[PDB]
Amino acid sequence: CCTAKEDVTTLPQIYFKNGEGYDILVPIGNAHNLISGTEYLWEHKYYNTFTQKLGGSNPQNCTHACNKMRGGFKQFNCTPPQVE
RNA sequence: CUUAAAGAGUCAACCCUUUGCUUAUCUUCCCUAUUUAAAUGUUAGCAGCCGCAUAGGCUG
Repeated sequence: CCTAKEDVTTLPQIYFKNGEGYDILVPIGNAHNLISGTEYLWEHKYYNTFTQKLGGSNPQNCTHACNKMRGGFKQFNCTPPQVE
């Protein structure tokens, strides 16, 4: 079941240095991080955070986690302090 | 060589109705203000006639 698939379409593509050259790099999301972050920051009540529902109004499209956890995946609120 | 690359959130709203804050009272008792000197810079730069002069002189 666990194999590979490659579609850089719609996928951010950034350069990152290899030390003496560059390496064009595609950042994709982590599945363990998303579901584990939702469960843990809900069960230890972390509230300086966001909520994002992946898929839109039909969350059966993206993944199976999307389809089940339709309440919304939780993202960290990475807002810095503001002066004055 | 930036999760780079890119995108209209628009829309509408009756908050509102009523009310008892009341009552009460010892601020009082005492006090060393004190002492001492130059109005000076000279002081007031004035009162009038001699003249066209608000130019220049005289008079005390």
